[PDB]
Amino acid sequence: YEDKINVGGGLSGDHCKKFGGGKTERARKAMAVEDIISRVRGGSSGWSGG
Amino acid sequence: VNITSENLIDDVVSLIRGGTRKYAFELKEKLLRGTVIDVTDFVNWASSI
Repeated sequence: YEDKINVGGGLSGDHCKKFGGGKTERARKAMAVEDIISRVRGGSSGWSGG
Repeated sequence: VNITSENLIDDVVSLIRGGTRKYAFELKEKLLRGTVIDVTDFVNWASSI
């Protein structure tokens, strides 16, 4: 504003903020159990085992 | 930063005994990673033992 005497004024304001977050988790598991048993009382010296 | 490490471990063992040497070790060779077990070789091993 200026009248009989001059007066000067000036102001400025600016602010900026940016936040960020990122997370990712991955997991994988697997289990398999296979057992085979064979008992033969056949009566041959070789063929029973064969 | 980019670091990567990988480790592997393997242990294989086998044994056999009995019978004549020829048929027994024929069974041995055809069994070890052969993936195709035969009947005639096992009959030979049978007569051998």
